[PDB]
Amino acid sequence: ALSDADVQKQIKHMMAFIEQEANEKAEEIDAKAEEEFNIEKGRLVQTQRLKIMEYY
Amino acid sequence: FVAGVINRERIPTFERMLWRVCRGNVFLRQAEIENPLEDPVTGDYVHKSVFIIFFQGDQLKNRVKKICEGFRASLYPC
Amino acid sequence: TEFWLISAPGEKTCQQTWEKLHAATTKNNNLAVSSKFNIPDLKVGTLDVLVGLSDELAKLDAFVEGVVKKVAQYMADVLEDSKDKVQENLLASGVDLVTYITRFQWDMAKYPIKQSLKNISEIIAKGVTQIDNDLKSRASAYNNLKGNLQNLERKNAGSLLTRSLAEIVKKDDFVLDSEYLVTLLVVVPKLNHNDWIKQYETLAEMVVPRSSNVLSEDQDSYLCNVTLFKKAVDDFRHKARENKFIVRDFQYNEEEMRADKEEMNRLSTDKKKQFGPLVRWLKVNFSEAFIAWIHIKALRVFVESVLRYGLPVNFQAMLLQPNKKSVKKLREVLHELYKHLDSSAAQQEYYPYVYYKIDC
Repeated sequence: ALSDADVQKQIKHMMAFIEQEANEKAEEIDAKAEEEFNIEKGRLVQTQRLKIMEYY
Repeated sequence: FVAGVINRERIPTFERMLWRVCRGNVFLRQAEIENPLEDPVTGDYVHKSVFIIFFQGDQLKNRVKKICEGFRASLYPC
Repeated sequence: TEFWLISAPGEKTCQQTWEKLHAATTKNNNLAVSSKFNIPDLKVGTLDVLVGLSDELAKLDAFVEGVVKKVAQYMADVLEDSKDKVQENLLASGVDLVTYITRFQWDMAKYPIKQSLKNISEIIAKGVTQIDNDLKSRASAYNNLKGNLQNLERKNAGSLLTRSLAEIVKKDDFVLDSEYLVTLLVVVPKLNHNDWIKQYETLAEMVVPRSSNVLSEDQDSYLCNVTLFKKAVDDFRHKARENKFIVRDFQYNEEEMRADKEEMNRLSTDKKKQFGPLVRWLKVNFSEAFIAWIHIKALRVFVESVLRYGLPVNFQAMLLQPNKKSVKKLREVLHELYKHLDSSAAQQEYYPYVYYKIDC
């Protein structure tokens, strides 16, 4: 609003909201990435194990 | 942030009514036009002094869009 | 139970505490009731989402408010061992409104403390939707009972021209099992008792004078049975109409009389058996809906407090019971305390503090 004090405070608050969401989202993204790492790796590995089983 | 151009007749309430959409949520953009052209709707030349709220969020940007458009304001540029 | 729930900017918890707890600080010069309000710490990932939820919450607020009023009406509606002015409000989880509120806590029973805001709103909404449908079905059962009961009161009510004669006609007086003699029921004003008996004779040929005998009396008329040869009944009733007399077409029916007595007792018994458990079920629905209502208000509190202040989120709030005719002063004090903290530019347009109304 009109007062610089108020608008500056509002900006600090907004940036804080922007940062909090950004921070949470990045951690979320990395966590899911790790989950998928293990899941996908296993999926492909087991697929190959079955293929090798057939060669056997 | 996208500041509009207004006839400045109601920038008092333009700004306050936008504040209250989500108060203090985005920074106020102040823009002014000196020696303007005649307003298209009223054919009247009058300096613009506009306090604008612009939001990143889609729900709130849509909200302020509705609020600022209900008000006699021009939001032409992006 | 009208209380205001107030959100504070919370710059200093010890300071807000002083301004809210201290006798020297209690609102309206320590005459108003001021209790602190707290909720578990919760985070919302996106404020724009919070904004959407804010609108959603207000809608849910209205929904559950409707739901609880409906509930109040259904309890009021049964009137079983109760009246409009007695036990108007029920305890929530066994305590009163102020007690509940002060003891109100976010219930994991309502939502995981790790539950998403969206999901919390969803839990509340699903709950009350469930409550609404329960109310719909039980209220239907209530209205059905009330309707048939009144229908029965009407059956055993009214004048002798239309009232059931189950209590009146005896098997020994009604001419039963006669192939040729049919009994008609006539209602004669007392002042004209003897006249219609004579009139009956003049309604059809082969109508035996003086056979008309009063079985019971009404307030305006006597109800008498008349015996006549079956063939003449058409002439009997027609001429009766000509003499402004109404002849009742009535047959003795033992099975129907018993059937009606059975329905009378059946309906009264079911009424009692239903209201007992009906109201207990309703009482649970009530307690659950109130708890939810406060849950909703608290969420709105979360949303709002975040929206005004963002981070950090220690939230300070007050639950205030205004004193009579001091709400202006209460507001003025809160305005003085927070207005300069809310904004330099300067309710719904602007608000020194966020508050919501409680009225139950």
